[PDB]
Amino acid sequence: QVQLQESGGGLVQPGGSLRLSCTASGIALHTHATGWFRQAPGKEREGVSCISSGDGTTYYEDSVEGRFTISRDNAKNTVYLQMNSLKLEDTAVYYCAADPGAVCHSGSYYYTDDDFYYRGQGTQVTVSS
Amino acid sequence: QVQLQESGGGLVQPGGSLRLSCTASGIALHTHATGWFRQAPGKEREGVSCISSGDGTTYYEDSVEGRFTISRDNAKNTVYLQMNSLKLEDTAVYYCAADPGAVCHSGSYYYTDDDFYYRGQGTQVTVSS
Amino acid sequence: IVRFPNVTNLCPFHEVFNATRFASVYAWNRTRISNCVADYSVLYNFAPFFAFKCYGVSPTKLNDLCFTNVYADSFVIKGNEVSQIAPGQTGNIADYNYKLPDDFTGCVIAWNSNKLDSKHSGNYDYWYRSFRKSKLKPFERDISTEIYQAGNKPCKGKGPNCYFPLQSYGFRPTYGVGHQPYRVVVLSFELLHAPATVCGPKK
Amino acid sequence: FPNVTNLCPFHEVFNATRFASVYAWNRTRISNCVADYSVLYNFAPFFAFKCYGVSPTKLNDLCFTNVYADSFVIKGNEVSQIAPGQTGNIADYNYKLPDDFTGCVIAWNSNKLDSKHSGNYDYWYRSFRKSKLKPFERDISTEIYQAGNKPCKGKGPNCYFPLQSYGFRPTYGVGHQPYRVVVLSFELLHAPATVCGPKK
Repeated sequence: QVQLQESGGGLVQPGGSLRLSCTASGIALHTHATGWFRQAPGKEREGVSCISSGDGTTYYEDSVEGRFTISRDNAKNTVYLQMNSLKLEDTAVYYCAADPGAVCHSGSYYYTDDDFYYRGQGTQVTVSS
Repeated sequence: QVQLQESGGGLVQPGGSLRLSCTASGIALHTHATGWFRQAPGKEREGVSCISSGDGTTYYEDSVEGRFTISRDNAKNTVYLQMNSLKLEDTAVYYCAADPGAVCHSGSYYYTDDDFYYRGQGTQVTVSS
Repeated sequence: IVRFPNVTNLCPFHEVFNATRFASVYAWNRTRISNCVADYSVLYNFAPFFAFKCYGVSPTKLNDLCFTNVYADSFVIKGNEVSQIAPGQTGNIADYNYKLPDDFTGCVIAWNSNKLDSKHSGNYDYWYRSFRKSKLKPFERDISTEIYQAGNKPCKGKGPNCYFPLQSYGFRPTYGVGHQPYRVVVLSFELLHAPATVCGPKK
Repeated sequence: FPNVTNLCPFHEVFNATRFASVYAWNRTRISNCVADYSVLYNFAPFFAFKCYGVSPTKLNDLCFTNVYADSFVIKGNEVSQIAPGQTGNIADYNYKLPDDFTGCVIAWNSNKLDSKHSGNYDYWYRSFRKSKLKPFERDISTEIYQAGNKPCKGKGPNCYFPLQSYGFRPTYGVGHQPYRVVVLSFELLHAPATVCGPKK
């Protein structure tokens, strides 16, 4: 079974930065479409970013525009989320998900509809104090 | 070239109120990170507060928290240290210094390391009955 | 005078073009049509086709000439990959899944199948092969599922370099036209190089 | 029959004792030499190698005519602005790339080199200017900036010195540590394609 594993998180302070990583085991993230989604407590899950299949058109949500950067390395088969200038309301748990095809923004469809096939466990990111 | 000039002081009583204010002439305090430090007579100098960049990430110490309210206005370019319910051991001379970048507690470094640029002159604040 | 032999049936062309579900691209279903009369009029009253290209023969001349050993094969592909089903093109489908020879005598028919070959939140029943050691020789089917090693280390199981070769087009109804499903039927036949078996409208 | 010589001064650019600041980014020209794109890989555990319009492994077997190279160091949390099509403090006031840019962008860490105890106050960046910056321009001038209605003459409040020094200490986090950034700007123009790569 193809599994996706995350790494990162910690005790970052406001104004700091982190790099979240998501590494696969059976699929090439250069032929699938990857993304990030988050869960603050007491809320419903909302997307963060996406990369399409080839080359990669990066899409970003309105809350995190300009601050976060999504990128993929095809040698280690790992997608990276470089988060810059984290605010105190950004504390959540982050999930990485993958789907076959250039699934982000084809036609009247967009990745906020949370229906990706592959998914993972999640890593806690907190920022406070 | 760049000068930090403090204002305030006087003869206050326990439980009184005061608003110390040091005004930045040269540098601008929305891109620089400032804070307050004090030195009691016969003791070594210890910090009071900080503000970081422009967001505001107020940082207090255990011996000084619970009575200080740091604040800042981007209009008049003057940082304000409002005094609420001061005690009798707070008689000391206060200094403010500002360092570029979000300097206070942005990693393994807090402002305890007094390595600080733009050092100010000072204003004597005493309390008695 | 024209003499053509005794014939019985009308060839199973309706039975191929209108089935419940077609085969995947890596394992495309191939059928043989022989010992009947092949009327190419039932194909016209089927759909407003997206691509009807014939090589070596005109579409209107198809009833009054005849031939032998016709092959029909069917599969379901992505929208932007329809132009790869042609002699002399390259791509993921045309190099690893389905190759036509340079000297091809036949026709290619494609139409839209979104209302049937698509379900909400994914339709993961249509697979294609993306990783293969080498290119595919014309008309060759590879149903082999084995871990593909793209790294120096020999692969024992799914790993950062070990990739399963079959990926699944995720047909979804809100997609744009270029990612929508399309059913492709390719007819291949030989003209006047063998004794004929099927010809069509008798007299 | 010709033997390969003039292996280009890529080593003199990459391995230097110190680089220049962002507002005063030094730019060198590499021409009339053959460019071996193999000395770049055996340098460091690189942080970022991201670029558009040309493949990394395909750099050997094509040709250009005039490549440029520039070097500067930026705060760690702002490396992402060195790319076509973004905004920010660097991307609008200090260094802006064209929207149609061909060339590659390299970054790596320099915490052990460009930092010391009690702060390193010898790299600077520009914080205020009137308007935006056209691509590929250097603004050396150091003049006061008026942000309010009252004109400020000489020096005082509401008028600010436009140069601000990054404080570099080794105990900062990753986003506030120095990252040396080198950008190549491969071009092809009226002059014939001269600089190329070695072959067998």
